[PDB]
Amino acid sequence: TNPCEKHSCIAVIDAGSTGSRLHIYSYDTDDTNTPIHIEEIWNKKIKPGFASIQPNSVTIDAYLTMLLADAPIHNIPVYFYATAGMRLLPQSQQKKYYDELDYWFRQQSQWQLVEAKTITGNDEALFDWLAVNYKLDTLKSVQNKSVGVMDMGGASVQIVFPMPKNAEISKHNQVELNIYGQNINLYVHSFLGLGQTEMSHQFLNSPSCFANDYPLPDGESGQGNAPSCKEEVTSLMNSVHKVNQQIQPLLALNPVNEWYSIGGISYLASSQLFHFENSELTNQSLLQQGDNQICHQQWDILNGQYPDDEYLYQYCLLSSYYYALMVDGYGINPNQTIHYIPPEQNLDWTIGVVLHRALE
Amino acid sequence: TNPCEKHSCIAVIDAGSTGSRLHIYSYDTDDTNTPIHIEEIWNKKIKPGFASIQPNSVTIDAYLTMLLADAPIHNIPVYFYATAGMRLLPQSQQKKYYDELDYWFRQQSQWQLVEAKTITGNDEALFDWLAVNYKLDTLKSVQNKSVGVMDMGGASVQIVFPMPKNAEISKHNQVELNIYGQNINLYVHSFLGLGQTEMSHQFLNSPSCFANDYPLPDGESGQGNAPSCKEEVTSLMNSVHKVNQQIQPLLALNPVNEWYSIGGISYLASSQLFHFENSELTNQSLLQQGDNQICHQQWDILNGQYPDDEYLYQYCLLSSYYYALMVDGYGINPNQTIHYIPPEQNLDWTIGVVLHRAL
Ligand SMILES: O=c1ccn([C@@H]2O[C@H](COP(=O)(O)OP(=O)(O)NP(=O)(O)O)[C@@H](O)[C@H]2O)c(=O)[nH]1
Ligand SMILES: O=c1ccn([C@@H]2O[C@H](COP(=O)(O)OP(=O)(O)NP(=O)(O)O)[C@@H](O)[C@H]2O)c(=O)[nH]1
Ligand SMILES: [Cl-]
Ligand SMILES: [Cl-]
Ligand SMILES: [Cl-]
Ligand SMILES: [Mg+2]
Ligand SMILES: [Mg+2]
Repeated sequence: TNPCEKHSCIAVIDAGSTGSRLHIYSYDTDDTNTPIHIEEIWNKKIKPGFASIQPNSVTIDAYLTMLLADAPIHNIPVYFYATAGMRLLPQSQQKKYYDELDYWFRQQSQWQLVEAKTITGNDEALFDWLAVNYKLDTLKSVQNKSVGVMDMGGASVQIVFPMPKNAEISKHNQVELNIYGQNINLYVHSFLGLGQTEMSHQFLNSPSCFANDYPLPDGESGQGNAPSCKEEVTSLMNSVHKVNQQIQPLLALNPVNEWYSIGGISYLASSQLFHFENSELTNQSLLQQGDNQICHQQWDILNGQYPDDEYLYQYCLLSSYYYALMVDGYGINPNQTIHYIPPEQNLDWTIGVVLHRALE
Repeated sequence: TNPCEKHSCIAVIDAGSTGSRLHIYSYDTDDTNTPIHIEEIWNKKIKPGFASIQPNSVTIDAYLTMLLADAPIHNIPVYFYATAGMRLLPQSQQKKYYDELDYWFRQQSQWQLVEAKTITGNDEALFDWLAVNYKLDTLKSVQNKSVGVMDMGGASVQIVFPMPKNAEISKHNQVELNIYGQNINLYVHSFLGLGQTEMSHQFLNSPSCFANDYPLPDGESGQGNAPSCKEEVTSLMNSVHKVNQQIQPLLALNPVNEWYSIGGISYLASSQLFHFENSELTNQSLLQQGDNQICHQQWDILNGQYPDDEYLYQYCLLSSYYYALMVDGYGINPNQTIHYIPPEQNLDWTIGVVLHRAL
């Protein structure tokens, strides 16, 4: 069956720093003119990130072909929204990618490209919050409790939580959201360069951040120690990006009742090396487990034991970095529960585009 | 017509983080078979960096074909040496690139691949110093003054200068070489992640680092202020990387009389926006000129005044960064002369390979 003959469908592509994800969503619309019954009918994920590849015709064609060709329905509107991988590039370079992408869509007749563009980290943060709250079913009715969302990406990280309008804070970090007939005010922030790829490029020669005897590029050996690695990463969070000074005073005044994390942290928390129950973690436990299971283990043995985890070599660093970000940066308690969403649910920010077509 | 019929020839590829450069050099050798009379007989530069492309046989074949095919001579030894762009990747990912590259070279019968590898930052630094001193004609005789070299690349930066052999400092950052009958002892260091591209990814939403009204990725506006941007970059140099604690004590004990800078800084210093005499800058003058002529300008207007410069938008950040690195990191006096080499001279570290493989 094609659901799109009886329900509205659109395609939304998350063109993220590490890869692109096509989603086709079916949905209906209610009397407030808001989508309801949003269902993902198709997903395809490819690597590497769109902004990583040579912006020539042959390369872009192979990539877009790989992403789209085998989709079960093509005669629908397409939203191509890139995030921090593209925001790392000069605007003149991004234009080369979008001109090639526009050309590609012009050479076929089925997909109807509505928009292709780089969205800001603040737009991405809004979509992050909408996507999680749609899955929680907390959008249709006014909530008594405060839901905070973090998106732990490769090139940027987002934090977003309810906060009344504040005249002392940049208009860019505040959004007023009207959805299902309710008004929601949110604080949004994205930290470009603090996603896990970009952050890691500052610590590749830090022995404390790699498993024992991991070969660092400078010829020294890993000698993992999560608390020590964490203190190194905290200097990038706070001395450089001032995460603490920006975020902590706001969260102190606008406490969050429930935290949800999406993005790459869900793959780490779900890996064989870790144990968490109920799809939730705490920072204390994530740092301890990373320390015990990776930082203080022998690299060759670990590499041979988990030959499928192409991210394994960074697990000591990532466990340390997530703690630095959430605890030292955002000021979240080490023993505070953080919910994460199984990666197999495909929950990125793209549901937020279905719900909310404007950009700020 | 045929420069390799009467001279030895070698190809050296700098597979750098932002692009690859094929050099073919002709040379003679002296009584010890050390190269002399090194002349660049071919240069070709392509983008992007090898370590950024998809590591499959079709992509790699196109990239190597673009880099190599039109070279005027092919039946010579080739070194393919990658630097910090490849160092950013774990060995498992690098292996995919070198296995494909090894296959591509086995498939043809003109080029004579000697080595394709990621060189260490310390070897890169050693080649940086040899290349510059070869061109200054300072290697033939024992210098009564210290020449220091900085290579300001895209993913790492190197610093290298004379330091007598000692038991105070780790053997890891000390190199000894014998060339043209003299013994030379150097301190070498490379800082991965502090090259310009990697550093810049931490400051793209910093208004102080861009011209007024430049559109930052987050939607805010540039509001350039080089001293402010410089203090931001300094926090990365010293609070995170501890450049100052690693380098300053050693330069205090081993002062450098003349500094030479290579890598991407030469393009910045050579641009139309800056006025330096005698192909030398000072850090204070670089910061002041970037502050006045880019940071404090209205971006749309400045971009229209200099419309053929795709790199201009980053000059407020880069002038701030270089001051942060050299002055706040290395401890160089802000008024000390730093020589730069005109970019048309194609002076990267590759002449160091020609020299060192014969030692
Ligand atoms: O199978 C996987 C796939 C990804 N990962 C991790 O997820 C990270 C990518 O997280 P993500 O997909 O949320 O980031 P992204 O590509 O959307 N990046 P951004 O949102 O554009 O910044 C990787 O860097 C790696 O750490 C795994 O551990 N295992
Ligand atoms: O024509 C050019 C080419 C490059 N550039 C600048 O030089 C920078 C690259 O400097 P480089 O060649 O020394 O770096 P690299 O590729 O060798 N990097 P690494 O040495 O591998 O770390 C670019 O990022 C760009 O800012 C120009 O300004 N003009
Ligand atoms: Cl290194
Ligand atoms: Cl590519
Ligand atoms: Cl942003
Ligand atoms: Mg993402
Ligand atoms: Mg270089």
